[PDB]
Amino acid sequence: YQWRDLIARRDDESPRFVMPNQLLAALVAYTPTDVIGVVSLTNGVTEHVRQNAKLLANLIRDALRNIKNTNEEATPIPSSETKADGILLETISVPQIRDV
Amino acid sequence: EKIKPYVRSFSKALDELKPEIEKLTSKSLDEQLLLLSDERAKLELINRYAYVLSSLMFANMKVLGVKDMSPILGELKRVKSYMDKAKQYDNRITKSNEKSQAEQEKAKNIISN
Amino acid sequence: NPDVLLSRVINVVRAASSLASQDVDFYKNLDRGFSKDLKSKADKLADMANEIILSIDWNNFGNIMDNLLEMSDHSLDKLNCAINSKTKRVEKPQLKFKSPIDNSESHPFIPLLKEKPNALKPLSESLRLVDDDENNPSHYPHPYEYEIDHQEYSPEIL
Repeated sequence: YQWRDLIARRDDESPRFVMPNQLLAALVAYTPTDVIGVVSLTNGVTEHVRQNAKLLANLIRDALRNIKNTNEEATPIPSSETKADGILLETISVPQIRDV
Repeated sequence: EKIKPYVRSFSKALDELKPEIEKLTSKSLDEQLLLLSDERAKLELINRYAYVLSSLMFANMKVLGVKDMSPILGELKRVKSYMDKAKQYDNRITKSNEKSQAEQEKAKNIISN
Repeated sequence: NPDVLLSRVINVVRAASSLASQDVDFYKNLDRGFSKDLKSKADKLADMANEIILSIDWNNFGNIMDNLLEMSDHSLDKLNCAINSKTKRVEKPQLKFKSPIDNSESHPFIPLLKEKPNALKPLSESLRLVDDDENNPSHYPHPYEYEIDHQEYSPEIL
């Protein structure tokens, strides 16, 4: 989206002329890692993304690395909650409990 | 002790060039190209970018001492090629402008007489 | 500027060239350390090339040069096409115009108005800069705002 806006404001063209939303969807769904998968998608390919297809292939590779980093982190986060509940019991005095 | 001044000179130049590359490279080229409306200005910035990279690659290869230099040199002529093409176009435009002006002077002279 | 910087680049190049003139294989036997001072200098040079590649975003350099010289070729073809014009061929109006198109939007739209007929307020007073509100960002004030608010409608439409 940012790139296409960048080119559209460069060559003074419409964002859909640089790249239609349907073709962009093919880049998000299929994710071509090479310059071969970028050029040949759906029905046809416009002129703007054809010349910068190498960049798009590079961009997909650039895009891919970030997604991988997030996944490993997530499992750790869930476990702590029972422990968080533990701290309150610790904080409360054992002594009072016999009193009440 | 003969080699040391050469190394020192090179090292100093790199420090000298380093800030300039940082100052030149601060803005993404697409950003710079969007900024200037003129086609003629645009062609200039691009040729410049091609010139610096080719030259820096050239200097790099020399530092390495790699055996064959035909390829790097090939890129530099290509740059010299396009830069010339830029310059040649400007000269033709200037000549046309001069000719139109020349007539005005003749017209002024006739009126005076 | 460009020239000065270009001259500086040229000065770097001559120094780079002189080193090549010297031959050091003889030296390889003598010292490990000499290479490190040089290798670091070489790595600094490579760093700049990498930065250039990032901006564009040996093999990387080659692909980028092809991209740069593709862009350059198009510009001159466009210039020549325009001057020679001065199967169906597409016609585009925008390129022709004397003030070329500016999509940068660096500054808030500046009215193109240079005269103001039927004015109640001076064009002067009309073209002015107002400091931004914390609540609202500053914008140029429509030049006939006053006229629209305070000019009287012809009796006839009413």
